[PDB]
Amino acid sequence: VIIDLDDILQYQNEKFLQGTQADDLVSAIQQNANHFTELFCRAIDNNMPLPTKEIDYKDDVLDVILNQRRLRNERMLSDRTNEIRSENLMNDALREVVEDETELFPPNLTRRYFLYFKPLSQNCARRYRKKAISSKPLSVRQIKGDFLGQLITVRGIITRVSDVKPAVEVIAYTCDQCGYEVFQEVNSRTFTPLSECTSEECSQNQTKGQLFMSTRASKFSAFQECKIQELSQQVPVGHIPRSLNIHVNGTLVRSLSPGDIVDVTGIFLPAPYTGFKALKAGLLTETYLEAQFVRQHK
Amino acid sequence: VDDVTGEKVREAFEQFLEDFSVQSTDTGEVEKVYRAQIEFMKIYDLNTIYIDYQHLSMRENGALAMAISEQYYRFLPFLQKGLRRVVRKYAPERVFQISFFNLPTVHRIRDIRSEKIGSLLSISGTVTRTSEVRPELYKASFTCDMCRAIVDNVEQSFKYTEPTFCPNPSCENRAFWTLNVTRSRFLDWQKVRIQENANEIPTGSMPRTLDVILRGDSVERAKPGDRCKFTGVEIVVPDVTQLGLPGVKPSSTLDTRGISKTSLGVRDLTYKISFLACHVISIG
Amino acid sequence: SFDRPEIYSAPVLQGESPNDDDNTEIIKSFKNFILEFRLDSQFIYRDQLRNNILVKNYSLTVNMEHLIGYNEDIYKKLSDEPSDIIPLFETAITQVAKRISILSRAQSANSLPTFQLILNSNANQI
Amino acid sequence: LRIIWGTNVSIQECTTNFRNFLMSFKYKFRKILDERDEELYYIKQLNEMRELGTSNLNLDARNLLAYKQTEDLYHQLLNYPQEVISIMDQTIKDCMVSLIVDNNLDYDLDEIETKFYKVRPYNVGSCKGMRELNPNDIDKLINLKGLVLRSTPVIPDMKVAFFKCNVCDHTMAVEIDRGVIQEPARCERIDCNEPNSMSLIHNRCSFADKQVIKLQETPDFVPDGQTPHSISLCVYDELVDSCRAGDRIEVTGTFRSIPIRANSRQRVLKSLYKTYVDVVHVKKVSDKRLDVDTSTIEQELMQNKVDHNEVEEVRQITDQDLAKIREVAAREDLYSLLARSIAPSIYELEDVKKGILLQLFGGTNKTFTKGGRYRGDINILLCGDPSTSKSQILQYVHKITPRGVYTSGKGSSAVGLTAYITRDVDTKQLVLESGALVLSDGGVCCIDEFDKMSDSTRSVLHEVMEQQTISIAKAGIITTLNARSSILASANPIGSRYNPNLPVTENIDLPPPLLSRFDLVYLVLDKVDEKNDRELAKHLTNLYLEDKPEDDVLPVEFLTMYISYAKEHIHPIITEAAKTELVRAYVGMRKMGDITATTRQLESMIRLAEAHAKMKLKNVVELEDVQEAVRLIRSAIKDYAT
Repeated sequence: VIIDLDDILQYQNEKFLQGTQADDLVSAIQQNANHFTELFCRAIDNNMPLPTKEIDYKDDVLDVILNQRRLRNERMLSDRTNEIRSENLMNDALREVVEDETELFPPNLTRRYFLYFKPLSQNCARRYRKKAISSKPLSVRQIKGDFLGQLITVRGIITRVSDVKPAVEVIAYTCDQCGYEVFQEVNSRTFTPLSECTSEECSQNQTKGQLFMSTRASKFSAFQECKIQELSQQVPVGHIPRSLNIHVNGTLVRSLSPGDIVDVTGIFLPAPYTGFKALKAGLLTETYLEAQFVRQHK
Repeated sequence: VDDVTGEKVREAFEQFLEDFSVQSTDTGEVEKVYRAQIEFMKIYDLNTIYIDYQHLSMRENGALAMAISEQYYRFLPFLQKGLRRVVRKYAPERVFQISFFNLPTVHRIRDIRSEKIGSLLSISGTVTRTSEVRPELYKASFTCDMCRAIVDNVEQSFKYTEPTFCPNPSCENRAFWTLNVTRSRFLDWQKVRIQENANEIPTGSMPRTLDVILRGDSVERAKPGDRCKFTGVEIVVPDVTQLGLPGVKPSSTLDTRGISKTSLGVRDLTYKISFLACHVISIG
Repeated sequence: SFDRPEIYSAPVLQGESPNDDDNTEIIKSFKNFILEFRLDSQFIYRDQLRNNILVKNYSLTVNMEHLIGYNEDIYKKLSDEPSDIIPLFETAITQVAKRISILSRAQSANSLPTFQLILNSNANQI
Repeated sequence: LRIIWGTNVSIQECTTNFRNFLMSFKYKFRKILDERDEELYYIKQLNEMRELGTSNLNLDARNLLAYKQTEDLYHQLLNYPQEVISIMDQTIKDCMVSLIVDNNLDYDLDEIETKFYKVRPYNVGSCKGMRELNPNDIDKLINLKGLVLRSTPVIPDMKVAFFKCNVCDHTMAVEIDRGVIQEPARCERIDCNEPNSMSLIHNRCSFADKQVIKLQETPDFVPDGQTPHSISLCVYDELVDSCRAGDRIEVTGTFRSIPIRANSRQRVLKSLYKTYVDVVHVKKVSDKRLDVDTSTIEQELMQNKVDHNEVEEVRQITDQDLAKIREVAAREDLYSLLARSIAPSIYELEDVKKGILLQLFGGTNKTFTKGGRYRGDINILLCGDPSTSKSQILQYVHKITPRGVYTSGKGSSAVGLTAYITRDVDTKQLVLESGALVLSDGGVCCIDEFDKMSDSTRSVLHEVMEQQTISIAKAGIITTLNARSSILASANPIGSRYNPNLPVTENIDLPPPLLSRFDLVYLVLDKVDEKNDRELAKHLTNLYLEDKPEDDVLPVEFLTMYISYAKEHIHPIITEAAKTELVRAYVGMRKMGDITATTRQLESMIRLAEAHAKMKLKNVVELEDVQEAVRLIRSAIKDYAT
């Protein structure tokens, strides 16, 4: 899913000229830019032409799993509304009682798509000057440590590209006694397997279960990274060029050959890491960049 | 059943050697070779035996020969204990080692599988990098500060597990202490690592190595740069470094669905094929 | 810097469930009691608690001698080890009561503590 | 409808549709081939399973394609391989019982039923390479190719555990689960009287067998900027020593990804799982396209592998083409037809291509009762001017050889051909690797720009050309070993054109006793004529014009099996009648004196003569066919006038 900034700015031109007032949204995204990922994407799942094609038998092994979790959600939803109307003492509250008495799959777990942002060109910014600060050919030397969380634009040379290998995100866990599925989200570098069970039904009982993970039910992600060397043209007269780490996730993988000239735009986030143990001054933040869009010269 | 069967193995083997030994006439040896085996050992007192596999293949028509040759690891104490009663019947400190020879079938390192453990298979090769003489304990005298600190006891096997749970001291099962380093019976051993023959190696393949320990009498019989034949027996040593091998790793997470409650001291295992022997002839 | 990890699940496969008459099994039995007892022309404890919320009683009255007429195993099981089965009752009380609080407010016009049972009898004045 | 949670299949719809295919085949795969014996395969193919008692049936992928039914069944195997195979094995085992009710006195009906049966499906597509594979494609069937580096030792794995206690020693046991082995608290007297401490003895328990093999692949249609890459795999019980190191094996398997521990201490598993191969069926057997390996090398495992039912490893010769082999054997012009049919790109060197042909019919492996060991190798250097496409010859030679090694100059060292001892990664040890000639052990090695070797490189060649051994005696291994090959190399002279009025021995930078050590040496030079040059551009444009490979019969695959059949069934004998002429011929060769002729040249002719007798199915020698064996040497000699 590709989102520009120009149709936003075109809409933001459009609303002021025809209606009273629009909240500013270009510079709103431009500041923090990380909370705008999922808070935007859950609004997408409100409206959807869902049954628009009968499923293909050879479509996707991912597709048959999400179709279950869509259906298993609704069949479990259809059960609880039967018992409550059968035990009475407008139906919105009757709907609302069903909402909180049943454990469900989260809507973050069945997505199947991805969303990448896109920076605005100066071209429409040339017509109406607005917050066009995100798109300038900036240097790694120009990266001061005050631009954290912003949306930026850098360029350089792709150097020492790694290999693409899957990154585990969430792990499924089969109970085998209570019959639930436990889910553990990991955002750290390493993690641990967890205890024997954490069900609500295995709980408050003497004999808890003993679990194990599963492969086909977990969600993975395409992962590969590389380093960008300085452009060697704006370097000061006696300096040596540095490098910078950029993580790449999802669709945009397998798109960057080494030794090129490319415009990389993204958002600037730290990673929890410090160097040697004795050299730690107490809060040492090691940074990186997350890739969002590739525009290659040549 | 199995208490009876290995004891039936014990008694039939006790029946076997106590019978006639060699069929041959006065032209040659007449009788009682295994009976002369102890009586000649009584002259020298070296406390071991040289018994044939071929004479054991004669009497029971291979029914008993195909009883021992599969699970010898099952049959350690039964072969030793009955022979001990054969000695005290005929003879008067006594410690024993059982040696075999004349194996009809000899294989190589490539003909070894995990289904061959406990069984007897003869392997020849190339001896390289002998090592020194070092002892082995197998007789722990280890009990707590409670009065009965005299437990001549377990860890005869391949485990450093000295204290038994149920003594009748004031000490409990959790009570454990060091071994008495002066009152035990030891034996020594060396550790050579044999290389495979060059007359059997296939294409594209280097010769292979394997560790083997000779305990007690069979020390110093080894020679680097020699061809030898071995005891058929085989053991397995626990390994460490086979991590991230990759593979589905076995574990020892014990049951918790037993005793009712109101942390996780579990372990894993990853071993390696080793080899053990007691008779080494050096033909070749 | 990240935030804390989270753990959630949901039971899907209804497997490995023998009727062992235990921790979760006993709790479901009393939902079959309060909503689903009815004596002659009247059900009482369901109509008792529907007043008690507007009263803000947060409590309940038990004829224990009535309970042997309903079921048989519960009465002797509570008789041996009551101290374990007493707190599990309160969960069966409130899960019914959580539904009724929604049925009260949303039909015709949050904070909900743990209730308390009161039992009485006149069998053996020991 | 009944359903399994992860899948979209059922037991009965899969089973009854599978029974449908097992009673219906009428060469439907040939209907796509358009036909250019019509009974179905699996009736007969289950019978050779039946009367022989041999297990492990196997099949391709395309048999589910041409059959109109079970087309839906085919993609089910692609997406859920673990469950689809097992359901087939039940009804195949039931299909065994469906045959046994016909004769009803068959093979002690219970126990042949009791034996485990399984299927090894293979040939399951070849779409894209390893690098392309997204993280979505976790468990699919993957066909890959390439070469084999090394072989780990046997890794055991417990399948049934073993437990005891101390008081009266009850000895119950338990098996491996999908992840662990669990154990109770109290055991003696059932679960009662809390008797004793639980024991575990790990030499009375059952096990399994596993082997790790690290592989390097050749992913044809490479991507851009692509480096070579190495992967590994995890063969099991029956496939133990089903592979050697250096073979060109196609590999059918399933992709996996499993976490790894950190620093052997804690339970914190690292993220970003390490991926590997979980193989299904092996193409260890020879391809029909390329050449077949000798039987003088495999004969250790031909002496083995009868004990366990395994793969065949040998290109099987059918029946109808045997007379067709005997049809081509009756051809008069075989001695001229065959060399022309080898390389249709270059129209020349008909004696030299014949030596390439006679390189493949090479010699009789004569070993004595003690000693002997006289191989069938012949070793040729060819040289001359560039723009000869000498490399294009060798690449075509490199494709045929089942264990071909193509080297070059100045990228080598003395250590660079043997004893590649280095550090291991995942087990983190010091592991010794086989070298280049051990990768050349059996087959043809290829060397370019031979004049620019060192002294130490090319000194290794003395041992192989004379003794056919390699002596390793440094810190890893002190033990000699043999590595037989067909050595062939090429170089270019000092002048880009060899000028006349100058000795041929002068203009090549070899020591001439080492130069004369070779079996036969060629020189290819340019001629100033005109007649073949009109034949030149008409031939070479025709290969380029009308973009299609098109008065000669060129059997592509007859010679492939013709050489392989002639390899084992022929041991040419060199009896008395040739010895009169041969000794008569050698002294007149020795008579030239004042390049030289040595005792290598005496051994040279007898290994080339019976090689020609290995052509055209002659187990004996004849006094004629010896003259052109001289003339092949004289083909060099009449080029040496100047």
